[PDB]
Amino acid sequence: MQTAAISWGTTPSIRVYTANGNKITERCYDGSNWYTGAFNQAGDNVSATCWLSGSAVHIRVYATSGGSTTEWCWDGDGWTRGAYTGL
Amino acid sequence: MQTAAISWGTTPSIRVYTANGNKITERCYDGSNWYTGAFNQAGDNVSATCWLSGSAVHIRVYATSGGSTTEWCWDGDGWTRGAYTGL
Amino acid sequence: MQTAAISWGTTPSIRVYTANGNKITERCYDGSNWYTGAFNQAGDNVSATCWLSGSAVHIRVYATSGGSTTEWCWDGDGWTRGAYTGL
Ligand SMILES: C[C@@H]1O[C@H]2Oc3ccc(CC(=O)NCCCO)cc3S[C@H]2[C@H](O)[C@@H]1O
Ligand SMILES: C[C@@H]1O[C@H]2Oc3ccc(CC(=O)NCCCO)cc3S[C@H]2[C@H](O)[C@@H]1O
Repeated sequence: MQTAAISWGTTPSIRVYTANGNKITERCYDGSNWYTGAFNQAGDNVSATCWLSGSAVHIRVYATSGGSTTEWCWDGDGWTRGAYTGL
Repeated sequence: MQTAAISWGTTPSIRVYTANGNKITERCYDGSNWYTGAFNQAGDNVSATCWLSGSAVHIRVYATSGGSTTEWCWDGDGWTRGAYTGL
Repeated sequence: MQTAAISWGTTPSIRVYTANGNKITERCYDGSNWYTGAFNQAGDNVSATCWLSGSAVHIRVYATSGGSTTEWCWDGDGWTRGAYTGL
């Protein structure tokens, strides 16, 4: 089982991505309880990065299954596929 | 052997967590020598994130042993168990 | 195959490091196309962190081959070795 972690803001918000048995899922903290997020994509390995534009968070999740990495994007309104390609 | 890296400030401070044979340990840089930090917990996989409240650092380490992730918290005065749970 | 991701600035810039078959490479984004960066070092495991000095980026990549981690540094003038040692 393999994790990636990100955080942002003053609360802060935390997102932990877990790769287990070719599935990546998301646990979320926003200052109250941990909860399961919307992110569900295939992968045996994950890494993640985020930034703020004002108060709006932007997340990029790099999901790898075998020899292929797909980027998944949060920009305020659902997970969308990004334009990232490997070597 | 697997690592996680975080940094903060402009010095910078860096922490590198290393999972080796089910033990996670911490190496630290604050502007002079690398040194062994107080973090010592079980795990074969590690991720970490951090934030600053003014000058005070807050670190969260996600230590995974098998199919269980535990969150470890630095808030200025020792490593404490965090409230994180998985799915 | 294993990745590490970092980002900085408002654009933002992103760097994704991929460990594949004991080789770590780098895919870069700066606001248009994804492109291949200069990073090329050995490892089966990678972590990375970055910070700004003003708006100029400093990157540290932790490349692990078997039992030992080597730090690689970007400070604006090519990839250089760092002084990191383990336990
Ligand atoms: C932050 C960086 O972004 C990218 O920027 C450059 C800049 C220069 C070069 C050429 C070179 O090596 N000359 C520099 C010094 C030679 O003494 C390549 C890259 S690619 C990629 C870097 O790897 C790294 O991510
Ligand atoms: C943030 C840091 O950036 C770099 O900083 C320095 C500074 C001084 C030296 C030479 C020295 O005086 N002692 C190092 C010999 C210890 O055995 C080397 C480095 S490399 C790299 C650091 O590791 C770390 O990333």
